[PDB]
Amino acid sequence: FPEEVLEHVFSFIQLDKDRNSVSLVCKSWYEIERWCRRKVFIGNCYAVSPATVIRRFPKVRSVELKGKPHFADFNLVPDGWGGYVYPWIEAMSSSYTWLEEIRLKRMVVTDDCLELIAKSFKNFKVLVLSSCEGFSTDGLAAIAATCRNLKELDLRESDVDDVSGHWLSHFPDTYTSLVSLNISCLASEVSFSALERLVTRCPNLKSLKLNRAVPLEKLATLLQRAPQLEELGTGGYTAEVRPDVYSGLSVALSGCKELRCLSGFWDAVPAYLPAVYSVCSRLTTLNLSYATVQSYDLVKLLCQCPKLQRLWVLDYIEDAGLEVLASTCKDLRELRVFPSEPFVMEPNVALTEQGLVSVSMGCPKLESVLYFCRQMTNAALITIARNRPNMTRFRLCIIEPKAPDYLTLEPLDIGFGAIVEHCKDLRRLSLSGLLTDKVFEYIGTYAKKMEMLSVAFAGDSDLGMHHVLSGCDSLRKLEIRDCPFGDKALLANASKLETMRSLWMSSCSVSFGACKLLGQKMPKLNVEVIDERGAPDSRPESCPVERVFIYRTVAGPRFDMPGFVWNM
Amino acid sequence: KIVLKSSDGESFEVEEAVALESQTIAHMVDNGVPLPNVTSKILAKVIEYCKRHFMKIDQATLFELILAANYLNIKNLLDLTCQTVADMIKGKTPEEIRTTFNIKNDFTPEEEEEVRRENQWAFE
Amino acid sequence: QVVGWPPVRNYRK
Ligand SMILES: O=P(O)(O)O[C@H]1[C@H](OP(=O)(O)O)[C@@H](OP(=O)(O)O)[C@H](OP(=O)(O)O)[C@@H](OP(=O)(O)O)[C@H]1OP(=O)(O)O
Ligand SMILES: O=C(O)Cc1c[nH]c2ccccc12
Repeated sequence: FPEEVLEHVFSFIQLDKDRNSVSLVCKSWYEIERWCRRKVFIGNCYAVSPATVIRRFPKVRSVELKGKPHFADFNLVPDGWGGYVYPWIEAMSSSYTWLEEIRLKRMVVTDDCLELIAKSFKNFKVLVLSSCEGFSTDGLAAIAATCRNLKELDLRESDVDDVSGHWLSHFPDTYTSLVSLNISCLASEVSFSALERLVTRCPNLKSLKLNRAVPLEKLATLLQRAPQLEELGTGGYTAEVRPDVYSGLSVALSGCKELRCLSGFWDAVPAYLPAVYSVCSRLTTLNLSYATVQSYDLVKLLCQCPKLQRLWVLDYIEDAGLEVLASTCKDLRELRVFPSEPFVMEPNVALTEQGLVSVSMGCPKLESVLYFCRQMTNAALITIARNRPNMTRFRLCIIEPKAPDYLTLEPLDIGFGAIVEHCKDLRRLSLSGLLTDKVFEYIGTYAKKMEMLSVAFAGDSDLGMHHVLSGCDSLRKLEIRDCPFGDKALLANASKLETMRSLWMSSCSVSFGACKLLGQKMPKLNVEVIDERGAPDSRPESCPVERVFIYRTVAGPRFDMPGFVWNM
Repeated sequence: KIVLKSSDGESFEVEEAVALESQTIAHMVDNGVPLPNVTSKILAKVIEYCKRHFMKIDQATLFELILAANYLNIKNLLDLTCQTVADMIKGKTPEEIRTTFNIKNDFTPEEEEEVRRENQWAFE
Repeated sequence: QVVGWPPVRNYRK
């Protein structure tokens, strides 16, 4: 075919995996594909250099980059480790001049990055900073002032330096293009007058997730200005209980006919929750993670949500609330039950294994679970696995490390074995409770589609990790803390590591000597020892490192390691 | 109102609005509009399409059809034919692709290893 | 007590 014809065929091919196969059919396709590829997804920012991406794919309009590993969320990655996006922005600034979208996760993003984005990318439309840190409201002010075509500013779970809420006032009066605004992580109060005018002049606004600083008494005002909203994150959800205030909120929310997703609810007062009831016949997503209201209050809401597909809730729901959920929400796909008091040992709520069993039995489309509880049985896990062979993500956190089945006192090996045995398309698993090498044997035998596994306080010996690396065909990320896994399984399965995004091991048994030898053996891996005790050389080769992070890369050793990171 | 002549020298008579679906004919637009790069078989098929405005055709016929849509600059036809070809690409390995399209791999093993590693490690 | 356990983003109080 003529090159224009082939470029046009490829315009209908947008999945990364398909673009990649295309680039490998012949030399001609390689060149044509690279020159009209529209988006790149870089799941590990250090797996490749900016120059390499920009040279290969010159016409990119959308970039997604991910930095720090998942365990950074749990304070296991010391500050300064890395993840700086500036070199990427700098490199793109002179090349990707038609650039439209930047989506970043766990990166360090500075005001200099944000200023360079504003001034470099005239067509800039989408900024998502997901669990990012290193910038302030001043950087946001630069985006607001300058990005005249901006459609999405989404700051989900980011840590922002809250210098001043004045940044939002920088959107000029001629700006009208906003579609999605998520400021839920911002501690500083924006000018409410500026927010009200912004919402009023942006008729394509579909998603508005506010910060806690917008008080419940002002919510109706904004909702009246945005009746087309599909997603709403409330601000503060507390006020003096008054008839006129409740009625105003009720009327405003009932005028929002397209609302499918509701979240926020900080400081929620039970007296004001019924105001959302009109909305909850059509709701598909409800996030009640921050509402500390009790089971019965949650049930009255949930009874009104027959179309619910995704629920995030505190363990205040309790077993009785989950039993009601199981009866009501037949389209439920995803349930996340978060701990109300994660740092207390004795239970503060009646949420046990029984709630998860109830939903597994009652919700035929339930395929994603994240569940925090204090007790579990093998019988429960076996019932779950048998009821829900369609499960694709199963994340179970028993609060006390190494807690056995509370009825039999046995490890939870057979229970998690049943999950991997019965749930053939399980892509994600996290384990907890008392676990021996046997569970890892089951995982290696049965979990052939598992891509991500998270493990803590589990196993007996290197045989455990060996079973996983040897048997888990689809494995992409393995992240382990505080397990008796060490040199033997790691080096015995070194080649497996070239088939994965990364392996994280902290507080395990891996010696500095094994890290050095692995680095020697596998020059296309970056084997990073992350250790705050000073030079690993200053200790015997046999001494375990605090952490090791290993990832395949085409770029070679990183140029930005802090003093406490060493590449082998 | 317009006569189109195929590369086989056979005349087709079509309503003006049908002929003007092709930007190439549009620009040329009368003893006949000669179309030296379009066969009668494939001009027949193109006309069917333009009159109606079907893909249950074989591989060769399909490839003659995209070339004609491109040459005649009929955008909606080009879209449909290109989507159909893309759909023969989606989900396939490079080996399955060049089997379907009869393309020879012209990479050295070393060239192809470098590209595959980069694709999977950096871009997926 | 254990660092980063349970695996949540909550402040300790
Ligand atoms: O495909 P990956 O690069 O391995 O990303 C996964 C994936 O998120 P993406 O939507 O970015 O692909 C998970 O989502 P699902 O495929 O299960 O829908 C997400 O899980 P969450 O639902 O909790 O957002 C998880 O994020 P996390 O590890 O923070 O749980 C994240 O992995 P990363 O940690 O590598 O971003
Ligand atoms: O998946 C989660 O977030 C919770 C969880 C359960 N077991 C875990 C082991 C290590 C890290 C996190 C988890």
